[PDB]
Amino acid sequence: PLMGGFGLKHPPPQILIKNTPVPADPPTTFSQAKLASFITQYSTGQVSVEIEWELQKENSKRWNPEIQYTSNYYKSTNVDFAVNTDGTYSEPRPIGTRYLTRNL
Amino acid sequence: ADGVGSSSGNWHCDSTWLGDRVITTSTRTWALPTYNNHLYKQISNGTSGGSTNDNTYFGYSTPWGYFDFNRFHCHFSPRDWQRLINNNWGFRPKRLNFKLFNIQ
Repeated sequence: PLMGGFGLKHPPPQILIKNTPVPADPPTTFSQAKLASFITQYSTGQVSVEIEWELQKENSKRWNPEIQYTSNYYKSTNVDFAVNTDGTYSEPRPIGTRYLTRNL
Repeated sequence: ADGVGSSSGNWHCDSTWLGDRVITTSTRTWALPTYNNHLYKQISNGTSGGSTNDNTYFGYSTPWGYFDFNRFHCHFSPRDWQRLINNNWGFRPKRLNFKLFNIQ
């Protein structure tokens, strides 16, 4: 994929969900038209998704130290990747996956 | 068997990171001179000289030499040190193994 990712021919199947419509009271005399009056309704719940991953361990004889992703050592008004005073979560910067090195 | 023309061992420097065990091997080349012309000697320092009372000592200097591997960087490459200190809370030695070989 050009955005980056894992191109799949059979990707994870998309999951669709809907509230089953519940009609408001129909008239007492039959009518051909479909029922246009419904009960205002919504649902809530809990969802869980668990992905197993396969890792390729880094095996390298490089002598000197790598470059690692490290949080800022210096003080700050609030922790990065954590809530602020108002409870708003925030992610301060995009984090790529390439800090290790290999030989080309 | 061994002789003047067959080497006594092989060079080993490597680090085996296996689960909770890391096994670090190392090898160096050394030269051991003749100290004191094969003599033990009394050595001392008194306060009768320029030395002060805190700096006095009495002891012996032997012809023997000794191996000291007691520093960490003897056993760890800066990259093997980075894998250790970044990814683990605690570490302690378990056992060691020691070899002299290829004596000229």
